[PDB]
Amino acid sequence: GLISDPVEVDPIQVGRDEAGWVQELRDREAWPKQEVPEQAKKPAKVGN
Amino acid sequence: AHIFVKPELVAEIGVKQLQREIVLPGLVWTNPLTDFGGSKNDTITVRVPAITTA
Repeated sequence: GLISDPVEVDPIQVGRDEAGWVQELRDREAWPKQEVPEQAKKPAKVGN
Repeated sequence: AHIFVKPELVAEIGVKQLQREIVLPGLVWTNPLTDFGGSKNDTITVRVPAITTA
């Protein structure tokens, strides 16, 4: 739109989050220890 | 926004499926009897000598 407008949402970010391979980890400072995030338990895809 | 067309790269960084190390086959008694062909029902019946009591 305009060069001074706030930057639009990156389509690469949208696709990367859709693929869901961004690493998610348990917070260090959390007692008791947090549960394993769902992303970290994703089985490997059977193809490409 | 800017949209680019890019390939989907594939690499082999050396990860694989971890598997057992073969140990057992080299331990057990292998092939004392070979001529299974030429024997009835593929059996090579082994004799065991007789003992006696006094």
